[PDB]
Amino acid sequence: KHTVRAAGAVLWRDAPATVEVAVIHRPRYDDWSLPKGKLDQGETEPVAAAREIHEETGHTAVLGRRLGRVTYPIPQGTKRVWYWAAKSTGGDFSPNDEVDKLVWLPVDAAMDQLQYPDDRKVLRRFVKRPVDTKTVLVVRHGTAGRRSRYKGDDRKRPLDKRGRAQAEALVAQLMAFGATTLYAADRVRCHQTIEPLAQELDQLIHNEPLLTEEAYAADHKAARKRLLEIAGRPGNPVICTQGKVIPGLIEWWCERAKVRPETTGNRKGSTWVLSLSDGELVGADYLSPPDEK
Ligand SMILES: Nc1ncnc2c1ncn2[C@@H]1O[C@H](COP(=O)(O)OP(=O)(O)OP(=O)(O)O)[C@@H](O)[C@H]1O
Ligand SMILES: Nc1ncnc2c1ncn2[C@@H]1O[C@H](COP(=O)(O)OP(=O)(O)OP(=O)(O)O)[C@@H](O)[C@H]1O
Ligand SMILES: [Mg+2]
Repeated sequence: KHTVRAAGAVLWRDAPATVEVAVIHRPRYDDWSLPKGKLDQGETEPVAAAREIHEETGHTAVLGRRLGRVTYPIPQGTKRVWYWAAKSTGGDFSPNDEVDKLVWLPVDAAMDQLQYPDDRKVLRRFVKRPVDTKTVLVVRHGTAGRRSRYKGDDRKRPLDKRGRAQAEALVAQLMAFGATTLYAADRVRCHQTIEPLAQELDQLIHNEPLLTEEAYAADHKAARKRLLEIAGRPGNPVICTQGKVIPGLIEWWCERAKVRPETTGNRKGSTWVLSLSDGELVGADYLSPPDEK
């Protein structure tokens, strides 16, 4: 009944399924499995997955597509593990008492090495779609108090204390996907959400008047074409906008690409990870706000 939250990865490298994936052995359990671990206080699942990859395998990585959820019973209640595809960006494994072996295997061989049926289902998802993906990160701005009850939008209303903390927490989450470039709708609260990331990257935030609530309602087509324009540029863009805009854009793109999101939501501080392969949408993964389950 109590849930223990964890995250892990299919860590891959170049040798389509030409790639090799990492499978680890743990002496405590005598098991062969995918790297994973429990979320620390304040972490979200992507942050934990990236950290655990580095701690268990020695590799840095960039997360891509989400690969589903595993649950199993434990004395504490239920363990829940979300998985990501993760491209290695280098490193070296050193055997130790917690993880004593790491093998790099083609997917078919890794399938045989993995002992847990639900790890094998994660690996089957991994191979269903391309893995060398670029990433568009669509973020609903953080909490920013409430609009006045007179009909309309407020341009300058800032994040509240909670929302500032969400913005700070988003840095590690968005970095986990290799965010490179920053865009925000023409509202203060949208810029403030990604300001911490902007400081981390030392990047400017490109202002997007076409992506506000009012602009989307006046001209949804221009908003859609702007999203595609941004997505088409080199790098992995973060686009921070508003609640009336995101569901429509995501639904539209998923529908025309025939992509099924495994989770849905639209909470302030949430992120949609849109995975692209040669311009085609291949994944749409809704991440909860950093301070919500
Ligand atoms: N995918 C799985 N399906 C079913 N049982 C599993 C799975 N992974 C591990 N187990 C079992 O559950 C028990 C706890 O293993 P688990 O990997 O959750 O422990 P842990 O030490 O808390 O690891 P972690 O730090 O990776 O979260 C072990 O006996 C293990 O064999
Ligand atoms: N005065 C208002 N006029 C029009 N819509 C409103 C008004 N107040 C609330 N809403 C609706 O409620 C939603 C949430 O409003 P709230 O004031 O909680 O947050 P918000 O910071 O404005 O959110 P967002 O920028 O994502 O729209 C809005 O997206 C809008 O749909
Ligand atoms: Mg572990």
